[PDB]
Amino acid sequence: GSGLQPAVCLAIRVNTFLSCSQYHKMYRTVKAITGRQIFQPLHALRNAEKVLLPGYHPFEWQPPLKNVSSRTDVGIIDGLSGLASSVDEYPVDTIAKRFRYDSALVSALMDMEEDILEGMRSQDLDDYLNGPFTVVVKESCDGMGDVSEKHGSGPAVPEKAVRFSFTVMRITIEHGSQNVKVFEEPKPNSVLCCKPLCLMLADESDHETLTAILSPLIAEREAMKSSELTLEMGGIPRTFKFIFRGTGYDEKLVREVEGLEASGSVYICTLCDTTRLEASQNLVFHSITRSHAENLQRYEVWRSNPYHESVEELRDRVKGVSAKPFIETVPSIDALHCDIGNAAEFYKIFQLEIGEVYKHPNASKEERKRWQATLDKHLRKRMNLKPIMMMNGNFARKLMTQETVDAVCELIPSEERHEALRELMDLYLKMKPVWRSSCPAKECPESLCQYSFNSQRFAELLSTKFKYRYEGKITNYFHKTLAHVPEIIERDGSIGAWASEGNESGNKLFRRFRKMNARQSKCYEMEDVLKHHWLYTSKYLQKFMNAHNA
Amino acid sequence: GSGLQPAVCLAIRVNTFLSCSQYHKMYRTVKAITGRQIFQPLHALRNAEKVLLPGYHPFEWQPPLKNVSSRTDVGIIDGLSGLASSVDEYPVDTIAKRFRYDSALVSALMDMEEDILEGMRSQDLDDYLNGPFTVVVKESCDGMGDVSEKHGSGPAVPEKAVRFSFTVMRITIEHGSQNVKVFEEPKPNSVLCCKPLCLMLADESDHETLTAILSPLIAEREAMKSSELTLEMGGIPRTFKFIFRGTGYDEKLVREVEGLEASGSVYICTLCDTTRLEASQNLVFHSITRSHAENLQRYEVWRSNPYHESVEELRDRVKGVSAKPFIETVPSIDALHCDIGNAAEFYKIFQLEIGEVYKHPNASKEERKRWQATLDKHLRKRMNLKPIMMMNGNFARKLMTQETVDAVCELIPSEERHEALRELMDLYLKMKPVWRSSCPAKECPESLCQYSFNSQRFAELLSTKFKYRYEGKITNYFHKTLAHVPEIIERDGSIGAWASEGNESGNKLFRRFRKMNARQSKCYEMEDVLKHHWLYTSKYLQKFMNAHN
Amino acid sequence: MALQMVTVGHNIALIQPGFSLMNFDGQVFFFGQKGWPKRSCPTGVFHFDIKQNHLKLKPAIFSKDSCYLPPLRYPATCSYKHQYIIHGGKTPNNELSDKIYIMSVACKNNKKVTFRCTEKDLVGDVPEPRYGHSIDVVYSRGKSMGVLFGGRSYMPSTQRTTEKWNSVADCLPHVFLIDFEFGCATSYILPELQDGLSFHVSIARNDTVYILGGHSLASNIRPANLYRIRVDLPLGTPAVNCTVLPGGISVSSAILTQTNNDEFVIVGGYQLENQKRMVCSLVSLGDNTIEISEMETPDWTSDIKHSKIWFGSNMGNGTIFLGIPGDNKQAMSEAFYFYTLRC
Amino acid sequence: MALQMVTVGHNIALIQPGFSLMNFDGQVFFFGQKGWPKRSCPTGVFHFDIKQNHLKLKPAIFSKDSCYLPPLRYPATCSYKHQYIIHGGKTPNNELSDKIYIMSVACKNNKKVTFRCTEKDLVGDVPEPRYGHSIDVVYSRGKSMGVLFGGRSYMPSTQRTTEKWNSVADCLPHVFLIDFEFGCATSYILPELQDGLSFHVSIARNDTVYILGGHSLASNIRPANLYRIRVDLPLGTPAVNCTVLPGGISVSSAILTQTNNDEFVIVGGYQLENQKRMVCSLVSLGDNTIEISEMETPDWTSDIKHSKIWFGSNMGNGTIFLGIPGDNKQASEAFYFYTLRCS
DNA sequence: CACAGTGGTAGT
DNA sequence: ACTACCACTGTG
DNA sequence: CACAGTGGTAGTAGG
DNA sequence: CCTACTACCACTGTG
DNA sequence: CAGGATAGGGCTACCGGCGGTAGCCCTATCC
DNA sequence: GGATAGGGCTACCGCCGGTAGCCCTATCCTG
Ligand SMILES: [Zn+2]
Ligand SMILES: [Zn+2]
Repeated sequence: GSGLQPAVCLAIRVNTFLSCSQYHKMYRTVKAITGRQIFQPLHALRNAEKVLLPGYHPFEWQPPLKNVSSRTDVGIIDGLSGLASSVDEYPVDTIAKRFRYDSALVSALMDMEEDILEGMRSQDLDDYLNGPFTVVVKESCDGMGDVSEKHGSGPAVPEKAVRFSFTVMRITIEHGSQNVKVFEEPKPNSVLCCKPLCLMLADESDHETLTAILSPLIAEREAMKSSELTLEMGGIPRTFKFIFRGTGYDEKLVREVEGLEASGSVYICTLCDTTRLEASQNLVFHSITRSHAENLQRYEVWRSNPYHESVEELRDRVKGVSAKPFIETVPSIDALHCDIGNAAEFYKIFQLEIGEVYKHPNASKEERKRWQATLDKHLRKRMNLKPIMMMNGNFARKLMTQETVDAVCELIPSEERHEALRELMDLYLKMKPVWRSSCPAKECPESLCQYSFNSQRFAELLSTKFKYRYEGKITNYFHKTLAHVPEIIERDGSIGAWASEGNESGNKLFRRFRKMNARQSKCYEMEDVLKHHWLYTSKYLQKFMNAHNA
Repeated sequence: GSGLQPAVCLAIRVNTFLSCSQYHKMYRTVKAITGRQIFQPLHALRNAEKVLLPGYHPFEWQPPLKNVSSRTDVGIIDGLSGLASSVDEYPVDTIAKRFRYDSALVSALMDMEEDILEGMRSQDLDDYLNGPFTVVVKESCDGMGDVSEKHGSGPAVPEKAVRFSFTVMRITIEHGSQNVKVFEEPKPNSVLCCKPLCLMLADESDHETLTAILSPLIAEREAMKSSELTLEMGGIPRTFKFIFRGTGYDEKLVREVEGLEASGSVYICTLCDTTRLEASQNLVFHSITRSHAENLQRYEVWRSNPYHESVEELRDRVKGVSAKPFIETVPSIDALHCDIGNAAEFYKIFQLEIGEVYKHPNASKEERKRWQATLDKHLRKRMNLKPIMMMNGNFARKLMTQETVDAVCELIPSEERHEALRELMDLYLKMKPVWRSSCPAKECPESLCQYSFNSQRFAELLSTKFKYRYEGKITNYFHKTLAHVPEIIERDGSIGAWASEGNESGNKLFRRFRKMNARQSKCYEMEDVLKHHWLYTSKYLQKFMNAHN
Repeated sequence: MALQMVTVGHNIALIQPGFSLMNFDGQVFFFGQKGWPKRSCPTGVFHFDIKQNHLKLKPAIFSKDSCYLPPLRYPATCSYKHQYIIHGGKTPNNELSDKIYIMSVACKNNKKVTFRCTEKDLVGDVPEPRYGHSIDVVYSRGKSMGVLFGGRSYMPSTQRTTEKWNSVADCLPHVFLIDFEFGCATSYILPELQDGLSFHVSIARNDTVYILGGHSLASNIRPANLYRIRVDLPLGTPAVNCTVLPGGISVSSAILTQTNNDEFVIVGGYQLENQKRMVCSLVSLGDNTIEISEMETPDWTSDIKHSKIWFGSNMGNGTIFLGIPGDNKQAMSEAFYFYTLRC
Repeated sequence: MALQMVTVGHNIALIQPGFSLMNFDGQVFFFGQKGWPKRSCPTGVFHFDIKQNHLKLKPAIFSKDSCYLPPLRYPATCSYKHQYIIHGGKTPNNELSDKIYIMSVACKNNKKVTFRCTEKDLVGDVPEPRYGHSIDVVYSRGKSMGVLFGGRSYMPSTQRTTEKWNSVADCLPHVFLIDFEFGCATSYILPELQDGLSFHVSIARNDTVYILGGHSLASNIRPANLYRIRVDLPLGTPAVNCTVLPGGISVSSAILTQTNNDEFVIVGGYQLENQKRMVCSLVSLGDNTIEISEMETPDWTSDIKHSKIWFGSNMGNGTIFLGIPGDNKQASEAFYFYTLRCS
């Protein structure tokens, strides 16, 4: 007898990307070839995962859950959250699927209970501790698009998908005024840790389906922010608490949700109440003030203009907000789109230098396009970077390097620009692993210590050597990169382990599962995917693939 | 004993789309738990792969293959085939890793040999017979897009691929009075029978690189036609004899390779060389007189111009062939693209009937794009069908449904047009099981023998009720359906099989591999994609998968 | 008696289903957007003009004392004696406003508009945040006095959970007779009104309102029911009485235009959840009664008869707006097909 | 001695490398279009309308008594007398053509063109199916004779193989001699031409055609060199003599160009596979003399220097049309072209 | 250090 | 029989 | 009238 | 009463 | 006259949407 | 009227940028 444990499988399926029917093919085949039921039949995997999913491990809340039902078998809530479908009401063309926040947590913890226990053991702490923890979870609300429109049983969803995703970065406890963190995530931005919460086929361009569907999330989330869980792991009721550093949102979606002015505005930062021109002259000596509750009182005043101002000077009083922030989000950024925006700005910069626009800020448009074309051709020649439409992270990280800036400097007809691009690129390189690293405390501490003068010389190279392209027109992420990284890393530990990089990679899995690992039926796709992209991102299964060698 | 055999876990790798990096994940977890030796490790089933991929099973030809190498140690070859990608020559920016049609074909044979002999003993017929296995084969070249490699190693390939993918479909033996069907493939359009051969990275539109890569394969083929692959499998020489009935070429590429003018011309047919108007009028009686030998001779006269005529006189005298035919196709069609085009035309017809264009013959492009988004909205709510940038097959067969006609007629006060569309779609759905089927005479012979009068009444209708369209015009495919269909059936023996319904059903796996189950490489991503896709397409593996019973 | 395919240059997908028009000072005005006030029009409101079938939404700047109310979908809107009262509505974040919004005007010179918009403090017993309803006004002693009634609403916080966070409890039908501009609120639950509805079309005629149509999700039905909510304010207290009318019509989410004084052509709605109301319904608000004569229907387009959704509001001059969606070729390319109804 | 950015509105995806550029009476004619005769041009020739430095491409027609030819890329072309010769070409079916194509201009009537692209029969030691090379007639004693310095091609079928079906091996080193009042040709295994070169830029003369540069794949080398060819062409032709010479500059596949004199300019082919020949060297020939005057490389801009490839030929008079790859968002521009006016 | 892959040899 | 590069990925 | 999935549930074979 | 084998559902990529 | 409007470049964000090649054929403009 | 652009068909199987929004910036009114 060599019949595996059924939960030993379900980790050779949702970690080798197999599909249920394909695994049953494998099963039938190996079985009738060797006779032995080595693997476990499909229904075995189903009956097993039924426990890994949310709503199987009961719990309780010392402060009660406000505006929530105490039920604890909430498998997959229709992301609509009982939203009306009467055409009389708004037409909601979003076949949604939501794990109940405060029921997905418990599932990851009872699945990470293995790891919390192993850590508190290897930390010499009593493995039978009933102590009040404090979990730090990273929400990563992505706004993916261009997924599909499956021939639907009625509904006609936009060919896009938001993807809310809680990633449990750390699990903590104040052990005698000492906070021996129990779970230092090994790979915060991992394809295997961004646990999918809600998969609406709405679009981040929207604020109505998105909010009609995520206000439940945020309600139970503002409750959990003020309530303590208690999960029965290894028999012990570990009484967790949460803090929800959910700050992986991209700038488009964080502007939408927090109801800021917009992404491209005279108002530049979702963290500081500073404009674009101010942020294109100083760039370094900023602060961090745009807290979410600040934005709420700000929208109160905007909606009341208590001093009774007009549009523009009100917008200068609120300093950024027009809508109502419906989420909670501590002021922070998305290292992923930060690198992406800085790299796109740098591609533009290379267009400029190719076009000598450091001198000729009135050159034509088709010449900008021909600079872009020759530059695409060059980076396909030298660095082997075939032309992409907008940008991406493999290409940005292939680009933001001393090799690309050199193979491009050779094109610039000025050695001044040669050295200017060299300094810019190498300084941004010195300061990128600051937030691109999952932590600076061990991968680039000198980078942080020098970060004051580092971003200072960055800004002062942008000023003089780049009077063009930065006379006001400074990006959002240059402001962030330059005069917010230290504030953040101080107030928030790190950054790279709080951006939605793992989430924008889990979008790949969303595609792969909505294609291979789900019932191709509009009403069901999100159910099966959410479930499967969860099992994928369930440690109870990865341990069966990593504890082997490790 | 003691666990599996390598090829078996190979089947359980490829015929379930396990990446041989993820295969190792499963294996190492197994070791962590099972301990026993199952899932023969990567190098074991790799030296197994090398058995199934070509250039392992040796072979020979009694007429020696001309212009070919006498070697059976050559699988994945550079399609460029000595076409130096230097500056002096043409800049062939093509990641071309191709098998060799000889070696790959015999690899498929010995791959299916257990099925071959399984059938051979069937028919209450012998198993000793070594007579000429006069096999019948197809050759399906699909040109695709959105196949984007985005950081190569210098080769500036197009964002468009094309995978010449052959397929063996039947094998027969001159057993006295008849030629039995040894292995009559049940699903000749099934991807697990779509034998990939040459996965060029080039446009379906490109015609130099494309031919730079498929001149070697067609040289191989035209030399194979003459020869007989006298191999020895089952410890016995099973003398093979060949015929390469390439049909799976999509009609665009069909007109291309044979050299014809692209679709949209006034000469719309790869068959019978008929005009567009002679098609709109006759519409049922067109005889096959347009082959590749005739086409080569026809381009040869379109150049030689021995009677010294002008352009249009020659296009009429050559009956369309401008370029030189490349592939020795056998004149036929692709039920797949036939359905795609016929359903696109029916969709145009439906929106029009919503525009009552039979009454109002002409209209503005805005009113076309209007009272047509209503067709979309209605096939959205009432039927479960969506707008698609380009037509497809699921959408077609979910549109080629009298229910679809009810859906479109739900918004047309004109009852005569209701009955028009009803008869139209019922007659088309009595036609389609005659070509869209793998074998109609064995499947829907009554519709098949009625097909002549079916096409007759259909043409009569096209005249009567749908003349706002089809007034001196018709689609390439409405002609290939309302004629050449019975002729193709009787000459070839079927359509739904020889059609390209599978090659395009294999492009899905091509992309699935390039993205998932083969190296995200610079120039040898095609090497391992071809490997992987052959492995999926290995009978020697599929047999392990139908093993359940 | 006319219809036409109004067209849209910019900001097409901003006209969202469930919004509010405002036929104000003879100038029509969109209100209630898709996302949120977009700083191209941070106002919240839009200047609805139309000529030669190309809709113009000229962002209507607010004013100094103008509290920027948010974009409210399915709110309560009563063109008061050159003013408005905008209550409830589902904010673009999907929460409901507990606040009436007096959308007065400040200046109009040079075909411009300013929209003095003042939140008004609801006092004492006040109505809860709801939507889908329609407040209206009455003049008992010649005195603007409100009637807010019906209206879907998310369940009460204590009873409302997150699984059903988006449940809509048709609120207790409790006619809210707000006495504003010196107070705000005075509510009264009615004995003849037990099952709560919303999407109910109400009329602000003198000394009485005449409810019509709606949807009581409590029954998931479109009750054919009418109600004469009369008001009679003695010198010290208010008063109200309800008397159903025999002959009400069964529709929900209908649209109320006039086409002339003391006469309303309630155009369409959603007769049955799947069978949109493809008919109009003229009414004549007599001195003590009403007669809902079904005016001849403007035979719809080939699409409104074969879609599933549409909406609109009163553009004043007997005209009505509509939108029927279009499928995803693209999803936002067209996003709608709008339609004006001069009737 | 400078250039311009010729652009193509439509038919831009027709200029494939190796395309000839015929020069009939100043009027210039594209040849060697991409795919094959497309009914926009059912011949292949394209009336090459350069106007205001913009380029457009009218179609072009052939006589009734002409042989519609395939668009040949890297053919052996010439220009002598209005009457061309075109051998090889690598038909877009990637087949080499033993067929020789004598393109004339039949009737330039009504501001258009029409040609007589007659084939020819080659008795004697026929020249193999070739390409890359350049045929050129020798105006010696008024007797028509044509030199064909064997370029690169494929082996005879007695040696070819599918594994490298497109293995192009520089043809046997010769100077094939072909008549044009017969069409029958001869050739001689020269004791002096013992290098199988292709893609030379053979500059023409009365008899002293000088074989500048090339790229002999025989060892993947760019022999900067020359060669003399002395066609002794009495009515009974004896064996030619050769006299190798120095001065040859390193060009793989460059562009010849006359200037209505014996002062030909040779603009860039390739000094190296990945380092192209950014230099435009010249020549100035006589009876039995030749030199090279390195001209100032026209100071172009950032793009063409960093293109890694170009391709083109003589616009015919003294100027060169050539283009560089310009793949930006083609998935847009298919090329970026450039004409060079000399003097 | 995104990152968990992708065959494939390399090596060991 | 195991990992280690190794150029590259597709999510972004 | 392709085909090979697509997973949950259903429905029913061997104890 | 339980486990394991199919039978579905509309729909999916590839077209 | 001068704000005011309306719309396009271009500033971000950015994670794409109304259409497009590649032919072809039958319309339509200028001396 | 004999050349030369545009808009529909016909077969393909999306590709040049898709924008979503927010400045300025370039034109466009009341003669
Ligand atoms: Zn800031
Ligand atoms: Zn035909």
